[PDB]
Amino acid sequence: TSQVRQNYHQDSEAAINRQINLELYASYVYLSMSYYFDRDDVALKNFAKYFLHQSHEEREHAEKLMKLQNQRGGRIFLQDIQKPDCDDWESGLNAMECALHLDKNVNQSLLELHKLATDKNDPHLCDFIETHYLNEQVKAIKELGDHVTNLRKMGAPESGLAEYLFDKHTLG
Amino acid sequence: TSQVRQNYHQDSEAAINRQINLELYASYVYLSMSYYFDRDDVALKNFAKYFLHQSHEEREHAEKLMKLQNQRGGRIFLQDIQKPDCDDWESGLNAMECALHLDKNVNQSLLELHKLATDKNDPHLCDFIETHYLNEQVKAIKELGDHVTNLRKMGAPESGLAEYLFDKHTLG
Amino acid sequence: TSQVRQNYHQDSEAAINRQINLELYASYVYLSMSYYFDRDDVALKNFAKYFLHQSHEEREHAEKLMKLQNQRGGRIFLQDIQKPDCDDWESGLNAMECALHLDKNVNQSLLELHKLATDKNDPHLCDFIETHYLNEQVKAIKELGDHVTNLRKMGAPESGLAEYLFDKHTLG
Amino acid sequence: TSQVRQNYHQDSEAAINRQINLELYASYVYLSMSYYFDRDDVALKNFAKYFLHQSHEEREHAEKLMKLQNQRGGRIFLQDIQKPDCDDWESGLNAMECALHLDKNVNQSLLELHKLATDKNDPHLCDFIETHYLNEQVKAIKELGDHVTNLRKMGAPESGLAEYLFDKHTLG
Amino acid sequence: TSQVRQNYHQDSEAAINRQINLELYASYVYLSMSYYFDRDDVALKNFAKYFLHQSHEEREHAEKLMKLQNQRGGRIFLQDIQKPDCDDWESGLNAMECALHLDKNVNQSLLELHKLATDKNDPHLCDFIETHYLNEQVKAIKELGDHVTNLRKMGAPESGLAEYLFDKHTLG
Amino acid sequence: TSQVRQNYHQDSEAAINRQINLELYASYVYLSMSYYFDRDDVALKNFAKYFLHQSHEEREHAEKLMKLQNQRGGRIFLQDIQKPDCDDWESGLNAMECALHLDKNVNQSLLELHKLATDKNDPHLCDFIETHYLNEQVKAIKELGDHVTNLRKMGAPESGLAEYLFDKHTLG
Ligand SMILES: [Ca+2]
Ligand SMILES: [Ca+2]
Ligand SMILES: [Zn+2]
Ligand SMILES: [Zn+2]
Ligand SMILES: [Zn+2]
Ligand SMILES: [Zn+2]
Ligand SMILES: [Zn+2]
Ligand SMILES: [Zn+2]
Ligand SMILES: [Zn+2]
Ligand SMILES: [Zn+2]
Ligand SMILES: [Zn+2]
Ligand SMILES: [Zn+2]
Ligand SMILES: [Zn+2]
Ligand SMILES: [Zn+2]
Ligand SMILES: [Zn+2]
Ligand SMILES: [Zn+2]
Ligand SMILES: [Zn+2]
Ligand SMILES: [Zn+2]
Ligand SMILES: [Zn+2]
Ligand SMILES: [Zn+2]
Ligand SMILES: [Zn+2]
Ligand SMILES: [Zn+2]
Ligand SMILES: [Zn+2]
Ligand SMILES: [Zn+2]
Ligand SMILES: [Zn+2]
Ligand SMILES: [Zn+2]
Ligand SMILES: [Zn+2]
Ligand SMILES: [Zn+2]
Ligand SMILES: [Zn+2]
Ligand SMILES: [Zn+2]
Ligand SMILES: [Zn+2]
Ligand SMILES: [Zn+2]
Ligand SMILES: [Zn+2]
Ligand SMILES: [Zn+2]
Ligand SMILES: [Zn+2]
Ligand SMILES: [Zn+2]
Ligand SMILES: [Zn+2]
Ligand SMILES: [Zn+2]
Ligand SMILES: [Zn+2]
Repeated sequence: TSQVRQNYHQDSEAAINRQINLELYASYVYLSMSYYFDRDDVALKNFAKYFLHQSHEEREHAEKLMKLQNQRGGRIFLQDIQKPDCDDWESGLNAMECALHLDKNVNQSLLELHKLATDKNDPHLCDFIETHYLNEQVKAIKELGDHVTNLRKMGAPESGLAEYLFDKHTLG
Repeated sequence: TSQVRQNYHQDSEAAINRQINLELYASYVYLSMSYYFDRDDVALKNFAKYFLHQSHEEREHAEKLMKLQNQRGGRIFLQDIQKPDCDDWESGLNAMECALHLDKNVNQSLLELHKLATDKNDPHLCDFIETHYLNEQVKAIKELGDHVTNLRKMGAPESGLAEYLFDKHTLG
Repeated sequence: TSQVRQNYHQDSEAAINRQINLELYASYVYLSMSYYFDRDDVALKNFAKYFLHQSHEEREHAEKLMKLQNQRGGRIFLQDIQKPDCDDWESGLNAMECALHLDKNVNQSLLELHKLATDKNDPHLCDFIETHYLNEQVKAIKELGDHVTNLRKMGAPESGLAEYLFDKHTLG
Repeated sequence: TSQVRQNYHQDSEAAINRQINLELYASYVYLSMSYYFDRDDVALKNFAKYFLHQSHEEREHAEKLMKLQNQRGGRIFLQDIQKPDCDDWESGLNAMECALHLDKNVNQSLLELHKLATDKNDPHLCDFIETHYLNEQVKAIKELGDHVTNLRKMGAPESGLAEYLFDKHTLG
Repeated sequence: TSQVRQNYHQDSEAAINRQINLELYASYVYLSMSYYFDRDDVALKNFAKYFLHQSHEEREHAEKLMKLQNQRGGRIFLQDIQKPDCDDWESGLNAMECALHLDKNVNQSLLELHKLATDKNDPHLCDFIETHYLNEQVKAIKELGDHVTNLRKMGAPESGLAEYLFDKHTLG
Repeated sequence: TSQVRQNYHQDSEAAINRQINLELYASYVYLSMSYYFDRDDVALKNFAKYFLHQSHEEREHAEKLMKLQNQRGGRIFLQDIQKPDCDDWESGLNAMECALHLDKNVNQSLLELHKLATDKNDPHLCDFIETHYLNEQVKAIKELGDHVTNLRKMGAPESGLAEYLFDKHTLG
């Protein structure tokens, strides 16, 4: 036991390690999606830049959780970062839909981490999750839903015109 | 009777109080319309910003009428601000059409206030309505008609492409 | 059900809609109080500016709750904004006392919204209420109590000298 | 009972008064430690400046809790500030170890204040403790542990070379 | 005995330790007085800021005496800082009167420290007390007497108008 | 087959996909090493920053290879990123030694990619590997060897003084 460890349940330490993996995984999904749109037969550069930015943000969230684990005197245990479910993401709309589903899955996990923070009477961890994770996750989910809606209303994915215009006018 | 009251008919005082309510009401309609377009399943951010700006302008018109009531020595009597007729505004085109109908209704009321100013030989009130209300109301009505026309010519509301492009290129 | 809705109880959605109305109502009370002090037979311009600023802040709080409702995938349902209880606010001291009572009522409602957030295990909503509402409400309540106390210690409301000097030296 | 008091348990008011004392006490410990290192026979000026800065920060935390007590309508009751346990702090390493133990004791007390905030359904107090106290306390504890570790790894306290170099390279 | 100790009587070392405590005590009195005026039922913000500034100055005087003790090779021995005599300071005038009585008590003690400096033929200590303490103490005493006089001439404490105006026009 | 694919062997496409994985893996090793040194019981902040910078650089090298794969009309196939061999890196010296061994392994793989570029008469790929990878890999290897040597000459790992001073004077 760390000299700094105080009020930090073994279960919370483990939950943080699982969330770190999940953030790295989301980072990897977004990186895959980014370079899918960089393919010559897809060629949507702002979709590509958009998901590359999300990939970097996720990796930074993983790092912030690593920082928190060490601040509390927990021990970081890293796991493999699983390859994404898809190599080929089909369309702008489908990738945005997958991103939305991914981000709701990460949120659910973050909500479970918070419930555990409650259960274990760990208000530091509760504020950490609340301040740095829950609202950003809600804003990202809202933004991704906004994007899915526009793309669908614009006629994506059948309309490659729709995705091209959304790439320029929303993601540019 | 106020120490400042001069040439200010009881009927005009009451008409100003009704116009104040009507401006607050228009402010409320535009606020409702604004956040309709901020929904994740509508997601037209410039329609949302556009109507939020109109909402603020109406509230400021209400305040200017309150100022005028007190300048003339009338007494402000406020009434409930009725909720808008719709919670769901359907489309960009429909909201613009509703706004146009709303603004022509506010104008009619302002014209009636002016007729009453004439009837009561109140040139201060007549100039107030003329300078600060009638031309702005005419410009807003013209702008809203311009918008309705474009949206219709672009294929709105069936074309969600049309509303999306109008949101970017006119309201952005 | 919204594509973005996650961990958002029906009861919380409804509580947010009631809080939106209550913020618009507070905005309306402060607007009424503002223009009361703008009357020629009251004539306290800094009391008027003070309450006009509070009116604008409340309206902005309503808007932020509307934003939150949409972020979480709830549906905004607006209600009439009731006219304030008074048309005539009597004095600086009485208006400040009414404001203090109003702000403690809004706070109670916000505390109930937070209890419901707890009950429903909704930490996003809990942080929202905590970060953006509870402390500002506490600071406003403290400021209003500070004002009521000074006015009373200065001899308000019997002393119109007291209100005049407080208008200049505190609210100016 | 204060005109501003709302949702503020007698037990919470008393807990805040105990935390105020504990912050003033920590301020006093750090001040004592500061001037120990300013002695001619110790002479570690950056250890001295470091603890003087911590002393000032604690006093500022006490003041912020006093502010909070008054904001909520509680009544401040001050107690003697006890002299620190030691007049002579032995070494850089020992003072850092004592500081770490002190800061974990203050944290435990802050965690108990938060539990009480939970028990009493006082979310304003809960956010106050969370935002302004719990994370700063965690960062300070982490920093102090980092320092203790370096000093020990460097051969402190037997090595006066170690403390001298740490004073220059970490605390300078 | 310190390698730097020269011409420094045991009695002077002890007198400095008693003066350090007395400065910390004055700091504590002024802090208590400060937050008394920050109460919602007192609400004199410039009285509060005024005494907070005095509290900080006293603490800095304590620190300067600690510095001097170490410069001369004396050993700092800290004692409890006693809680102030009052929790409730009654009025602006009464707090200023208490401050004046406090500052004359600190001065008397400083004069006794100087007499002892004379008795012990310690001109360094004599100049220290003279340059850094005696004139500042005289100016503070004069300022506090000036304040007490104005407040009394203005009708304080019965006139809460008087304290309110003095707070704005002298302490602001 | 891509419309842009020219002179790009199936074996080279696959080799690029293996190198992408290996760069992501190196990024992960360096991230693990970074947060090891951020632990309270290790506490070498410049070792931590150093390896965090290397982690970011590797991830950027992976991204540049993804870019190249798409430029040539190859198809990106991502694989799991394996967790590093160690959770606990022991010391500054040991981590630097592991980094050096890692970087020589990545280099060997890059040399094999280049041999394959030669074998397949792919001069674009050969220049890519040469310009953007081989010299940077050589400089990194040289720098890591320089670090290992200093740490060993300084008495690391037995001397925690040595690692502490190297952290300040070389990595700071
Ligand atoms: Ca919070
Ligand atoms: Ca002199
Ligand atoms: Zn994330
Ligand atoms: Zn990073
Ligand atoms: Zn796998
Ligand atoms: Zn995310
Ligand atoms: Zn919490
Ligand atoms: Zn929580
Ligand atoms: Zn209008
Ligand atoms: Zn306004
Ligand atoms: Zn109605
Ligand atoms: Zn209008
Ligand atoms: Zn006219
Ligand atoms: Zn006319
Ligand atoms: Zn509000
Ligand atoms: Zn607004
Ligand atoms: Zn009504
Ligand atoms: Zn309010
Ligand atoms: Zn919470
Ligand atoms: Zn809560
Ligand atoms: Zn503290
Ligand atoms: Zn301070
Ligand atoms: Zn004691
Ligand atoms: Zn502390
Ligand atoms: Zn809470
Ligand atoms: Zn809490
Ligand atoms: Zn050095
Ligand atoms: Zn003093
Ligand atoms: Zn100081
Ligand atoms: Zn005592
Ligand atoms: Zn003094
Ligand atoms: Zn002398
Ligand atoms: Zn002398
Ligand atoms: Zn590399
Ligand atoms: Zn990148
Ligand atoms: Zn594995
Ligand atoms: Zn490398
Ligand atoms: Zn070549
Ligand atoms: Zn070659």
